[PDB]
Amino acid sequence: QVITIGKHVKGYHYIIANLGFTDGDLLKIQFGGAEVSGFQIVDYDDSLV
Amino acid sequence: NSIQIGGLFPRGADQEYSAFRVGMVQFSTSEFRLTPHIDNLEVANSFAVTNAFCSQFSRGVYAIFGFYDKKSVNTITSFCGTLHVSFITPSFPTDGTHPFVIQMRPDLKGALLSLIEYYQWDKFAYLYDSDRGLSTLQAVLDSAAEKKWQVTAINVGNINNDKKDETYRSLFQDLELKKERRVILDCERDKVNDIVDQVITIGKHVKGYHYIIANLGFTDGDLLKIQFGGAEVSGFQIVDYDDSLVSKFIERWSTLEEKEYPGAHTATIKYTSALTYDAVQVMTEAFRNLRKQRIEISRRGNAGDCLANPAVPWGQGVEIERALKQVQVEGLSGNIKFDQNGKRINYTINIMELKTNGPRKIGYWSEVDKMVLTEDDTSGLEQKTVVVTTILESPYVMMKKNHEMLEGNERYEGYCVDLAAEIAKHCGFKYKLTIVGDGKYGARDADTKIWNGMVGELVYGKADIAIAPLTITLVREEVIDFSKPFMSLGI
Amino acid sequence: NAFCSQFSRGVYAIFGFYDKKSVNTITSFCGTLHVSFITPSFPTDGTHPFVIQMRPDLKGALLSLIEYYQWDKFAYLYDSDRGLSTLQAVLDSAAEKK
Ligand SMILES: NS(=O)(=O)c1cc2c(cc1Cl)N[C@H]([C@H]1C[C@H]3C=C[C@@H]1C3)NS2(=O)=O
Repeated sequence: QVITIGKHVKGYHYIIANLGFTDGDLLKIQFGGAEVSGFQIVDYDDSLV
Repeated sequence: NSIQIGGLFPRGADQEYSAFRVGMVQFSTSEFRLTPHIDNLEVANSFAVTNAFCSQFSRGVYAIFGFYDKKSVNTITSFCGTLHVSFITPSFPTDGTHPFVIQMRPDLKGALLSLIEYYQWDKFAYLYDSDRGLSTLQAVLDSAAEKKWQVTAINVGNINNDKKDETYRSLFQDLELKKERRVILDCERDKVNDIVDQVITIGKHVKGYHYIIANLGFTDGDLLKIQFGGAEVSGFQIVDYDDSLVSKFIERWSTLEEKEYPGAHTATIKYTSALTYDAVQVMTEAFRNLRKQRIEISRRGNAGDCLANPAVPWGQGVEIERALKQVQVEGLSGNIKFDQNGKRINYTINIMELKTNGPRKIGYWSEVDKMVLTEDDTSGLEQKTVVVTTILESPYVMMKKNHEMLEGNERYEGYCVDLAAEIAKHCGFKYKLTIVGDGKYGARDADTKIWNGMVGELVYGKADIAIAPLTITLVREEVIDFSKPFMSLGI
Repeated sequence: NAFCSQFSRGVYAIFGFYDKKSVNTITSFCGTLHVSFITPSFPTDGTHPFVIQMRPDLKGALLSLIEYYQWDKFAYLYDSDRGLSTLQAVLDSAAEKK
């Protein structure tokens, strides 16, 4: 609904309060201009991961 | 009289062929019937167009209806101007005046020039598609040179699919270099639905941008995407849903089964299918009028090779085309008239602007008449030019010597005129400068309390504000209010 | 008529000129019938098979000459009969080099 009403340009700023930050959709507002930060506890770089 | 005709249809024009099948039995059969041999073949390969044309001429039909592409318009004109076979089409209108071609689509170009001159632009970008041709591109550059416009035209149509997510990003970021604001799109509906989605991904539909769609089915494409954006989107319609026969066809069209006619069980319809429907009306009016004048179209022999050396045609087809150019009925586009060549005149195009509730019209444009707005003034909130009363006093408010030539708020000059402009600049309202009638400052009446002058203009609700040399007293605070004092004085 | 007549004659190699209006007809016959066609006319736009063309391209040289003379603002008078590929070409460099 944000991406429909046009609130993801340069200037806005979003913080997601979850643990699976990349578990949701991020292809929508990737190219927007807004900046989006969040948290992870599952790091894909590691060996057993 | 089941009269042999020929039909050309692309592989994928299912809505158009279904609308033709509807219009086939929508009105016919008090008389002559039609014998349609349908060719569901391609249109890009002119060799395939040649094979289909010689096959239907080997059939020896009297008229052929169908589409053409820009790689085939020369072939169709070159064969029909030879063999005198009347050809009728809904596609893009031809460039040169060619004989034996009736073309169902109106002009767009004078309408689009009218729209740009109405919006009063000077500098814009023009994204075009090559495969629809370049006649509008040639037309806008002449008037851009004459009307001192600044056009950045960009070809976009040859871009492949597999890079079709980053090419548009590079394109609009190059448009960000000159900081573009005004875009005219000229594409097919598929390229429109592709480019709107990439705009709405990269975030270019806020308040500030402005888009003009150059098609005929302005609402035939998707508009739920950028309806709530902030950008403003305008386009053109030739199929108006308000009308009687239109809404009759809407109710007829919606109630049909999707399985029998694909793409039919919707609310709206394509303008191409609409012109395909009106084409049957024209084509049946033709053979109606030839039985009115009782002219026999007896071929009286077979046809043969299309490569006959030299081939010799038959001029009753010239009379067929002559009676075709005199057809004047009413249809989904409205009235129709033809020229001496087969091009359509006497049409009307509605100007359609997108709003929050949805699309709406603001005016029409005719074949000769320019843009006539329909005075749809739904602006419920107009900032009223507020009432400012004062009186002539030097150097507070003074006349100018050239007041008759000038107008209104320009006529007055002084300390108070300069002050009121500062107040309106800080407060953002509109104002009109007025004069008190009786020429007094104002006091109350004995025994009736009738405040005259500049007092009663504010007490009795006549005037709205008074920037003027007025003195704060005791007897004036009870009826009006004063700000903090701005200039001191004495007796 | 001429092309069908000479392929009925059984030609092994077709040569001739073309204008802007017959270019699709000849490339559409030659892509089907697989006959080698040779021309001095204007070059095409899309990569079509079986068409050899002696007239070289121009647009790179003309853009290089504009960059050498170091221009920004000019007029461009064109004729349509030879084609519009150069007109489509110089507008993109106008979009880039402002
Ligand atoms: N020197 S003068 O008469 O033109 C003049 C007189 C006045 C001015 C400003 C000027 Cl320039 N503003 C004051 C206001 C400022 C503040 C203090 C009182 C009022 C609030 N009122 S005033 O005393 O009426």
